[PDB]
Amino acid sequence: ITGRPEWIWLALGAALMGLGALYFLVKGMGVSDPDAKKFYAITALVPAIAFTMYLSMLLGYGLTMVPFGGEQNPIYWARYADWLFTTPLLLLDLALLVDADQGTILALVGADGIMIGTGLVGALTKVYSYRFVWWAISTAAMLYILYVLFFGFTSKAESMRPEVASTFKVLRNVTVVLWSAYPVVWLIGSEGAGIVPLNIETLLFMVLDVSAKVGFGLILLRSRAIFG
Ligand SMILES: *C/C=C(C)/C=C/C=C(C)/C=C/C1=C(C)CCCC1(C)C
Ligand SMILES: CCCCCCCC/C=C\CCCCCCCC(=O)O
Ligand SMILES: CCCCCCCCCCCCCCCCCCCC
Ligand SMILES: CCCCCC
Ligand SMILES: CCCCCC
Ligand SMILES: CCCCCC
Ligand SMILES: [Ar]
Ligand SMILES: [Ar]
Ligand SMILES: [Ar]
Ligand SMILES: [Ar]
Ligand SMILES: [Ar]
Ligand SMILES: [Ar]
Ligand SMILES: [Ar]
Ligand SMILES: [Ar]
Ligand SMILES: [Ar]
Ligand SMILES: [Ar]
Ligand SMILES: [Ar]
Ligand SMILES: [Ar]
Ligand SMILES: [Ar]
Ligand SMILES: [Ar]
Ligand SMILES: [Ar]
Ligand SMILES: [Ar]
Ligand SMILES: [Ar]
Ligand SMILES: [Ar]
Ligand SMILES: [Ar]
Ligand SMILES: [Ar]
Ligand SMILES: [Ar]
Ligand SMILES: [Ar]
Ligand SMILES: [Ar]
Ligand SMILES: [Ar]
Ligand SMILES: [Ar]
Ligand SMILES: [Ar]
Ligand SMILES: [Ar]
Ligand SMILES: [Ar]
Ligand SMILES: [Ar]
Ligand SMILES: [Ar]
Ligand SMILES: [Ar]
Ligand SMILES: [Ar]
Ligand SMILES: [Ar]
Ligand SMILES: [Ar]
Ligand SMILES: [Ar]
Ligand SMILES: [Ar]
Ligand SMILES: [Ar]
Ligand SMILES: [Ar]
Ligand SMILES: [Ar]
Ligand SMILES: [Ar]
Ligand SMILES: [Ar]
Ligand SMILES: [Ar]
Ligand SMILES: [Ar]
Repeated sequence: ITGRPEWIWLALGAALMGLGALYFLVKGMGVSDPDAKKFYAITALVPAIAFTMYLSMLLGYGLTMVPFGGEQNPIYWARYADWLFTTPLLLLDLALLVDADQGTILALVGADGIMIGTGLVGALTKVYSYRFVWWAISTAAMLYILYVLFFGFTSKAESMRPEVASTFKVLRNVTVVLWSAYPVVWLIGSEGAGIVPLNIETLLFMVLDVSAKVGFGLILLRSRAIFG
């Protein structure tokens, strides 16, 4: 396990997620506003879940072998378990910031479930070509989410106080850039066409994940917009 080349990036991912979760909780000790406390709770829980799943993978859990394209391919399914919980919590941060209605929230959570679930089905698919049909459906669900965030949530944010619009657009921009990278990493890595080896795929997802959880969280929790 400790010899597998990806182990170094799983270990670092665990350390950075754990520290980010602790940082957000320590920062939240100085906060009593009820609205602000909801953002601190969501935003600390996200890297705490990722910490748990990075540690699981480092310790040899969350791994399966899938046959396709000639070979036995190691697939870390625990990555998809992390993202199944953490992606909707990050969307919930944005929904709470713009005061989205319950139906919009439901719709985003369902699309996010489609995105991550069809991702995992593709990752486990034993016929090389059908893997990419699942990837395309996953990617269309991502594009739907980003359309709702970029156009719908921006319109809602612009009807609110300027501090909300200002913070929402920065987070919106970060989300579009970072989320859009994931399907590309999947295509090039050991789960897709195998252009780069698993250790590089793991490093790329680790950087995206720390950016999309700790980076995103630092932007949100430093803002005045979270105070009611
Ligand atoms: C904390 C981690 C975050 C923000 C992770 C985001 C993950 C995605 C946007 C993943 C999307 C994928 C596709 C659109 C297609 C292929 C499979 C996925 C799941 C990697
Ligand atoms: C600039 C980033 C936009 C990201 C969100 C959209 C993701 C892709 C999904 C569907 C394409 C939508 C086309 C919208 C055209 C622009 C319309 C406008 O600016 O008013
Ligand atoms: C041969 C490989 C050389 C390894 C270089 C060492 C790199 C270690 C750190 C990589 C960066 C990991 C974290 C990046 C997150 C970026 C955004 C953080 C938001 C606060
Ligand atoms: C293919 C999904 C994009 C979203 C357009 C509303
Ligand atoms: C993405 C880095 C966070 C900085 C917040 C101003
Ligand atoms: C105003 C904060 C900018 C952060 C972008 C990474
Ligand atoms: Ar380590
Ligand atoms: Ar490490
Ligand atoms: Ar580490
Ligand atoms: Ar803490
Ligand atoms: Ar906690
Ligand atoms: Ar929470
Ligand atoms: Ar957790
Ligand atoms: Ar977890
Ligand atoms: Ar786990
Ligand atoms: Ar575990
Ligand atoms: Ar696991
Ligand atoms: Ar999943
Ligand atoms: Ar899963
Ligand atoms: Ar799990
Ligand atoms: Ar999880
Ligand atoms: Ar969870
Ligand atoms: Ar998000
Ligand atoms: Ar949401
Ligand atoms: Ar909205
Ligand atoms: Ar929606
Ligand atoms: Ar819904
Ligand atoms: Ar949606
Ligand atoms: Ar749902
Ligand atoms: Ar969807
Ligand atoms: Ar979900
Ligand atoms: Ar494809
Ligand atoms: Ar996929
Ligand atoms: Ar977005
Ligand atoms: Ar950005
Ligand atoms: Ar970004
Ligand atoms: Ar990126
Ligand atoms: Ar970036
Ligand atoms: Ar994309
Ligand atoms: Ar892209
Ligand atoms: Ar893509
Ligand atoms: Ar993945
Ligand atoms: Ar590729
Ligand atoms: Ar990976
Ligand atoms: Ar990256
Ligand atoms: Ar990287
Ligand atoms: Ar990044
Ligand atoms: Ar960020
Ligand atoms: Ar913070």
